[PDB]
Amino acid sequence: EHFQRALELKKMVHRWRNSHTHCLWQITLSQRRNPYAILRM
Amino acid sequence: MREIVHLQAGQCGNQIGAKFWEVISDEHGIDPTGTYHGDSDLQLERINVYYNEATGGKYVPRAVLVDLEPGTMDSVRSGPFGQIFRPDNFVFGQSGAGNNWAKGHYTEGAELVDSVLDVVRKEAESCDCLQGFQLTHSLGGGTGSGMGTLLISKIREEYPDRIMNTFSVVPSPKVSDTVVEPYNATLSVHQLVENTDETYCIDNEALYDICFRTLKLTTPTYGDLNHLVSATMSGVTTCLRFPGQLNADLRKLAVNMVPFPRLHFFMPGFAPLTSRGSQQYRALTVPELTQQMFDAKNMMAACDPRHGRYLTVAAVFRGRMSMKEVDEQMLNVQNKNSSYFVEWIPNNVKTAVCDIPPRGLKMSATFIGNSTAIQELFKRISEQFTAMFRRKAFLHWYTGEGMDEMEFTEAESNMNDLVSEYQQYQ
Amino acid sequence: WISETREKMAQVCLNKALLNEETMNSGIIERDTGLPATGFGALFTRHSPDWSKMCTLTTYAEEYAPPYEYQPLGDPCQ
Amino acid sequence: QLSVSEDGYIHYGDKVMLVSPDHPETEADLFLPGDLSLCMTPDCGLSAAQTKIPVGRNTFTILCAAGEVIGQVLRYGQNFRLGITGGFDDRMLYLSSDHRTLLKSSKRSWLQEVFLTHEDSYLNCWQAAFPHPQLRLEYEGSPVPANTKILITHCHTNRGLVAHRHLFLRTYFGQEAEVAAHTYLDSHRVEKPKNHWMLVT
Amino acid sequence: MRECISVHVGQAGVQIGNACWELYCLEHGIQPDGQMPSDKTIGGGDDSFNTFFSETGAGKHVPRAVFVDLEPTVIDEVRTGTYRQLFHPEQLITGKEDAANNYARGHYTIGKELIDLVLDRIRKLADQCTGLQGFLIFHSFGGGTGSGFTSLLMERLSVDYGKKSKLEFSIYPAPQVSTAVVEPYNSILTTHTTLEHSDCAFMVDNEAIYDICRRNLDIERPTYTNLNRLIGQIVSSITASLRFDGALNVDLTEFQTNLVPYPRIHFPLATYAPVISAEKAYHEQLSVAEITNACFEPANQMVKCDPRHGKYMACCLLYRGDVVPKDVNAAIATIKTKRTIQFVDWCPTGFKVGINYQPPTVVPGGDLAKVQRAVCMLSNTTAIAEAWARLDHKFDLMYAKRAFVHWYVGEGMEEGEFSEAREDMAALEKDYEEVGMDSV
Amino acid sequence: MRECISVHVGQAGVQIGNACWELYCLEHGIQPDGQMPSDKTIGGGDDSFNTFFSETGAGKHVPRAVFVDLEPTVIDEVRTGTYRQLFHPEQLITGKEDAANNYARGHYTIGKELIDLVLDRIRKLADQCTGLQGFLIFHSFGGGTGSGFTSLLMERLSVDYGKKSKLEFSIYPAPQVSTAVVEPYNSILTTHTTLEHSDCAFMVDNEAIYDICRRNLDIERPTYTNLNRLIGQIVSSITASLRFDGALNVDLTEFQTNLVPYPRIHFPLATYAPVISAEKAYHEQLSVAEITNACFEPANQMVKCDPRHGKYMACCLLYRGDVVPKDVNAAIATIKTKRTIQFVDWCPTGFKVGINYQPPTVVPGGDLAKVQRAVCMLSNTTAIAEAWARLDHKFDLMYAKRAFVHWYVGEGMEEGEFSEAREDMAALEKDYEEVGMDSV
Ligand SMILES: Nc1nc2c(ncn2[C@@H]2O[C@H](COP(=O)(O)OP(=O)(O)OP(=O)(O)O)[C@@H](O)[C@H]2O)c(=O)[nH]1
Ligand SMILES: Nc1nc2c(ncn2[C@@H]2O[C@H](COP(=O)(O)OP(=O)(O)OP(=O)(O)O)[C@@H](O)[C@H]2O)c(=O)[nH]1
Ligand SMILES: Nc1nc2c(ncn2[C@@H]2O[C@H](COP(=O)(O)OP(=O)(O)O)[C@@H](O)[C@H]2O)c(=O)[nH]1
Ligand SMILES: [Mg+2]
Ligand SMILES: [Mg+2]
Repeated sequence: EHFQRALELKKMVHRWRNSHTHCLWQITLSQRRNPYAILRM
Repeated sequence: MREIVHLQAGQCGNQIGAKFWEVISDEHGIDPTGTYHGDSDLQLERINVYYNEATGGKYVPRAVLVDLEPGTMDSVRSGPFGQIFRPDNFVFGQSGAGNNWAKGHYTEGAELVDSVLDVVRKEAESCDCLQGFQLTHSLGGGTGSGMGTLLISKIREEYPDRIMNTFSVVPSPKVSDTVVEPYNATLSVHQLVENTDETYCIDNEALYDICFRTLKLTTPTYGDLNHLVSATMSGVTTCLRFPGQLNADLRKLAVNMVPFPRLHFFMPGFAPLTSRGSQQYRALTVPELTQQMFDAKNMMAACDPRHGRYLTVAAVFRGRMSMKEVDEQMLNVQNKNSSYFVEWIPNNVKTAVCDIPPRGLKMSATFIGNSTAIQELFKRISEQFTAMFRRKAFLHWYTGEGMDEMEFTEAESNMNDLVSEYQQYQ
Repeated sequence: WISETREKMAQVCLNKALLNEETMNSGIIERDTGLPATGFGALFTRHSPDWSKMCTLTTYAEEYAPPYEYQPLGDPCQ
Repeated sequence: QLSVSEDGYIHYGDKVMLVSPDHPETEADLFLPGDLSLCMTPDCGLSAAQTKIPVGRNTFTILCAAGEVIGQVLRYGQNFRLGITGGFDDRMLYLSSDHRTLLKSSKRSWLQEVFLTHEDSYLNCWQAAFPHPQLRLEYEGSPVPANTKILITHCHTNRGLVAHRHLFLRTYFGQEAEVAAHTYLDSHRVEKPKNHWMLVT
Repeated sequence: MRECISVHVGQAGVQIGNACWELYCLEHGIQPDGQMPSDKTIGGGDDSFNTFFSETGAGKHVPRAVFVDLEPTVIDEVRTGTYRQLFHPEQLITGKEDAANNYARGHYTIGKELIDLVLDRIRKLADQCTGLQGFLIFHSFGGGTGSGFTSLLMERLSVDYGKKSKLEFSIYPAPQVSTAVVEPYNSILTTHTTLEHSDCAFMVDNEAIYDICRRNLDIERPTYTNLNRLIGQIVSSITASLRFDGALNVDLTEFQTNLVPYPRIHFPLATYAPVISAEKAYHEQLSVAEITNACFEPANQMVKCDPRHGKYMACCLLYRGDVVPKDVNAAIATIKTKRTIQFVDWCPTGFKVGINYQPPTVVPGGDLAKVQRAVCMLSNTTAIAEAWARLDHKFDLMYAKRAFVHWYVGEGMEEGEFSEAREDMAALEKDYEEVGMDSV
Repeated sequence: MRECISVHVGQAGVQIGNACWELYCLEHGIQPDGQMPSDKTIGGGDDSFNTFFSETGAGKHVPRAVFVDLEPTVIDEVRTGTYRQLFHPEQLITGKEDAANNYARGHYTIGKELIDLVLDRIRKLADQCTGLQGFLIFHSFGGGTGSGFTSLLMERLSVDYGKKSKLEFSIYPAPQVSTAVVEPYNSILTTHTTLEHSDCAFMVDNEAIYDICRRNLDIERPTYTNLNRLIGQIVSSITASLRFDGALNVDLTEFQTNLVPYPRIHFPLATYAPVISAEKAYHEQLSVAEITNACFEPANQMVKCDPRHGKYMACCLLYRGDVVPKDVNAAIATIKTKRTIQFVDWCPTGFKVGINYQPPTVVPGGDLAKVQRAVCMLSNTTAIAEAWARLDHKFDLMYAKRAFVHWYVGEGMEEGEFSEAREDMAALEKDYEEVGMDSV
């Protein structure tokens, strides 16, 4: 059950890292994908 | 009212439907900044079939854009049509798959399925009436053939009532681009034949023929080849898309084109093709389109109708047209070359129409059809798979993610009895 | 007296149109009166492409016009 | 052309452009070098470019919010409006904001946000004040001179326009700076050079 | 964000990474003292450089690879050179005494004492490596540090980071030119260990580039810095799909899934097509077939062996710049008419394509011209069995006299490490004879 | 309000009472005259400094501190140093003869006549406060005043004030090197006496910061000032939340609540995270997870005692700079029970977190640069039971042949105090052995 709780907090930290990658990509997706539209202009 | 769910995967798929949502934006008259700037109130009538409404008067599609990496969703956001796709409609893993089915089907492609399954059930159940599912999968790679072709197996688990139709990218003929393609195409066919109900087949060396033999281009690109792939999707739905004389839909053609559950193996086409300088000099009338869409070089699946026989043939038409002189053109070609069907079916053709030709054009068509010389297409892969399995070549990429050889022993037993159906009808 | 890596990296360290976007307005057009016509009209190629438009009416919408003209009507009642 | 100041003080009806004075601070580590002037920004928004001459994209006409006359001496801690003329025949635009919710957050830092809008309300009035905390109530309601360090404060949030030169907004112009509204106070609880402003003529 | 934690080892890897890491500074807008002139990169830059350069609160772009040796005496020129403010003070691991053409001290005695401070730095650099699919290794079989330290790492990374990719831009010791003498011992023993732990091996050798810069380039009397840019461009077209846009961006698993069919065969070649001088290129004509058909003629290969004796078996491509994809279809279609260019029966498909936008940026002060189309066909071939049998033939002849052996028992080995690295190469010579064996 | 007095004992107390209080002068706006400069703008009603700096009317800020020594040649460097006008002369207590590396000299004979005046002055610096959070004791176990007079300061302080906070930061002897020889007699006979008269604690060994400075910085040939500066950087972060605001807060009553499970087991450690040089600060960018893992690594520890052998009894964290509570709480969660990190089962939640916005301040002439995140972590362990076991080892070794003992009996002292101060650590070695037992 110690293994159960430790690998529980393993799921929680993996989920938070996954969501950090996801959220970071969408907000700076807007930010860094504006300039190639300006270069095509 | 009978909306269509746009499904994709991979980097081939997203670089195909980057042009499908160009011509829907062209034909409904949609600026790439959200609003509407069209020339009539017919296009705004049936406009929620491909464009959900919101505040600000705008229109985002039912857009599902998937790959197993952010490798190609950077290019659609900064393409010409980029701020009409939704920021929450790019689903991604981290590591791209890269040329195996198993990590697309079991480990990397299969782990991220619980965000496609969210966005379908959030969107498609909130449609007032969906009509079915349309998915284009990169059939020759590892993500589209792996992850999207998993979803083809697992939304046909949920709703079996609807219609499944694909625009698949079957492997090319003479020049070949990836050595795992006599596996990731051999194995997907084992999944398709019980879990697809129309299968269109698209070949790029069969579509570089058109921009040299017909449309007269020295330098073609993908933004040139993919619009004849947007023809086979934006121009078959025209009975839902615009009013007119006679409206026959996508369910109305699977009744008329396939007679069987093991036959859904189509062979597409597109009628009004010519050069660019000679646009003024060829008259686009009744005899010209019917003379065009029956030849070998006006067909997109890289096979020959001479070596076998068709069974069924469908044809959208558009624009104001006469229906008598169209009929005597297609009653003739059922009868002049009487070898090139079977004599145990009465007729083969279906005529649907519309009112409005696609913008720029004036009198158009499209072409759908089953044929039993697509059995040659699925024999060149099964020729290659026999000359690889016996040396056990390349195989350790496949057991490393949990598959066995029993996915491999029966992905030729399926491709044997499939062609062992088309051999009688010959 | 210096080494080759330092030498090559030091060498790496040491290593118009008439109408512009500011001229596009004042360079005028449509002058000297060349004859504009098609075929053998011999003008430079004018703004004559087959422009892309959608046909607003259909068969039903054209042939079911009011057969005879009339004064439409008024609100049915107040 | 801006309007000259006879006496030192800034009346209404004067064409005046808004610029943050140059900072000797070093704690930020990211630093546009000096005298950063506020500007209208389209893709509208608002952001301060580098130091600029009066170009009409900068020029603010000092209007009246409490029904004042065209020429009237302005005192600290009193409402006024600062109006940017549009490029075409648009009459007036308003330096605006809103009390923060989750969804109206500023770009590149999730703070209060300041932008431009047509409509008129009390979210358009601003009042400027003395920088020294011990002297505010001594010099409150006194004629404010031409080119002097004064803080810009709202009258419904009591926050303040921040020269937030940590982050860069690359624009069409490429000159950069991010502007929000937030009050900063030191360990001695005094107003930073992050928030100062100067209304040049 | 996509990444590449590349690995360099030795005199080899630091006078290669003086010329390989020169280009990543040069192809992006990276100036040689950390920063950027802020002139906007082709496409999106903020994701294009993040395979190499990261950011701090000074705007300072600092790389993410590693340079290892067992001395300061060649690392110090990086430390006292043009690029001194750019690299990190603890990304440059040093030793004190070089392994001195030994596999004995290099693997165990002067390996174990210094392996541990390295592994802080990788696991402190691999924290923020979100998209990184492997490790890319630049080592030397014929030396001490490139072969002793390196295969000490190769038995360790596979334990820790599991089933990750490993591909090697490795400096193969050459067929005729002798730099050292007893380089069979450091090369055959490291290919007893790495061969079950790595997964692909790009193979280059120095003399077969010295052939090329005399006859394709016209430079008489070149150096390593002349040679190290041709390998230093081969690395940067392989990487070039993650970085700058194109029709066919290519993931890091496309390499090792299409160049290697088995576990114990993972030995391709390396070839790079438009190798032509800076002044004569504009009176010859660069066409896509001439760029394509140059790489199957053996004078452009970077291993002196011949495919006339053996057989091609798997291949690749990566075009770049102005590429019409119809011409790629109608250039490869001419190779399929040859019997002098032979395949085995069990790779009927054969190829792979990657396409970018960028024409290849040229180092200012170099040898090659400003070309606009480049393709590099990293490809398997079963005629390294002739090449491997000559670093093998002269080992059997030497051991019969039992020569040079006493300095290898004397630092932490037995005599049994010598026998099994002939027992392993015996079965590999019993292996390429059946991989290329036809089926009737 | 919210006052907290410093009481530093020894010449080590005065070498610490200069480097701490020079940071405190430039952490706030203080000049060495004492007055903040005119043209420095403060609103006046809000005073951050008022825990430490008192105030007259004119603006002079005299610290609430007293220094203790018994030989004048260390405070006379203070009395005519740079800060000779800031420190009020009454506060700097000097003897005339020093207790001279002994216990009973400074505990019964010589220190007896200097507890009279210091007790007079602490009632003149603790009447001014409304709420005194606690005193602090910075003493050295080695010398006579830091061992003898310090414990006699402790016992009298219990009578006079009862249950105020009395923390200590003690300069424990290093295990290998030392100032002297007779230091264990002064290091156990104070620890046996400062058990019931001590609230919370910390430890430092002098050789342990010597390890950190060379392996993390390039400051070769350090000095005690280059160690006394880091002691300032770790005391400031203890009290960082008292004066400046935060998303959370830690007061001085608050270590003992969450780190003292039993009122004799009050022995944490100390660690400061981002030890990195000014030319290494610019290159490597840092995150909150990056600074936490350093405090978990044994190299950053301020003791020569690895908690890998022991169980983390409880923890405390003091974050600083631009930290988010979101990413503070992510690396906290990333650290485990199953790692080399390992907790007792009777402490399941296991932490305390305090967040201060105000970034740490850089002193002229130090070593560390303008770093932007930091950690002051104070983790108890069962591993301190080997630190007592080595000092038990080397005290009964010196007590076997009954050495130096004539220097202890005749200085107003009894005899059996050696026989009980070895007995007392024997039970407290058992007490620290049963605090970490798994649940039965
Ligand atoms: N052509 C070329 N050859 C190189 C280059 N760098 C290293 N070499 C070859 O590498 C071999 C040199 O041996 P080392 O790499 O110094 O051996 P080591 O692995 O470093 O081991 P130690 O010398 O003991 O430190 C020679 O064959 C060189 O020709 C290079 O940049 N270009
Ligand atoms: N770790 C550390 N130890 C210090 C520092 N300064 C002094 N010390 C220690 O202080 C001890 C010196 O003895 P003290 O107690 O300070 O001398 P004292 O207070 O005059 O006592 P007596 O010499 O007996 O009169 C030695 O152990 C030094 O190592 C310091 O800055 N850091
Ligand atoms: N017609 C067309 N074909 C494409 C396009 N992009 C990729 N392809 C084809 O799809 C294949 C690429 O497979 P890929 O997408 O990498 O496989 P995946 O890893 O499963 O997504 C190649 O054979 C290409 O010829 C495109 O924009 N248009
Ligand atoms: Mg070396
Ligand atoms: Mg003393």
